[PDB]
Amino acid sequence: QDLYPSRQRADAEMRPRLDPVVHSEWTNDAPISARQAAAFDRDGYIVLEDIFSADEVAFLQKAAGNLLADPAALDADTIVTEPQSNEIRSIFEIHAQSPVMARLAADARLADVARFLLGDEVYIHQSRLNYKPGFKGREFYWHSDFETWHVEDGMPRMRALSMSVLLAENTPHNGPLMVIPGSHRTYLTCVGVPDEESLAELAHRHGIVAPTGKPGTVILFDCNLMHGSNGNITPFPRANAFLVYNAVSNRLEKPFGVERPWFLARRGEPAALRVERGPLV
Ligand SMILES: [Fe+3]
Repeated sequence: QDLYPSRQRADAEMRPRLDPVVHSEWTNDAPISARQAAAFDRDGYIVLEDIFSADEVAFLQKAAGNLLADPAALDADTIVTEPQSNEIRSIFEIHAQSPVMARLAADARLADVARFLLGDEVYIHQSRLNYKPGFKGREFYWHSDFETWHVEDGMPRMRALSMSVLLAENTPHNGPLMVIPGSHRTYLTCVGVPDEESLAELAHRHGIVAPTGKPGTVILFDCNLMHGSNGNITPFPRANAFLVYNAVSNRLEKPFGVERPWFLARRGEPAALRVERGPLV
């Protein structure tokens, strides 16, 4: 019933993973190589480079800039801010509010990878446009998306993946997203923040890797990969579009816990995203 119980005991447990990581057999029809599929299964993430042209990247950058500079045009429920100061930090449900980001989510070069890896038709569980500025950028502490999606949102199986489309450069120096490769095969229960000893254990066994890339690079990770990021004192901002794909067969149920606002998760009984091909501009 609850295959992945968390926030119930007082102590923390490392339970095994009971879902595949790659939900499809590999063949020459797959949108990715055999080695990339194997890397995903083993590490829980992979990095796609050079899949969008220079113009498409400039287009997506240009577009994100406009969204971020124009909060009057959008649903106030979806905005996240520097409190106080009036600075836009995130925008949820951009895939619904932005015809450009809607088209991004549906691009084959992303959606076909997700349908393969998730071995199913897919829909967006959540989307974000994110801007971490220079000088004053916060850390996001270590967490597993799935642990929250399960407990708070009712996502029942590890059958989803996040896609982070970089829009500003990630150097090693400006708090790029950091992962613990392999951590996706352990479900770490929370007493919802993971605990120091477990975290240390994972990082000692597996190490840390913080993949970088020029704008337009795409970082894909399993829903249960343990990840996070340092702050950023540099003048160089971080900005990405964050897209979470879920298998349609893995639709949300009632939360495995006590309750979460609509813009954080499509609770609905949703339908398959329709893949679009050819360039963006
Ligand atoms: Fe996250």
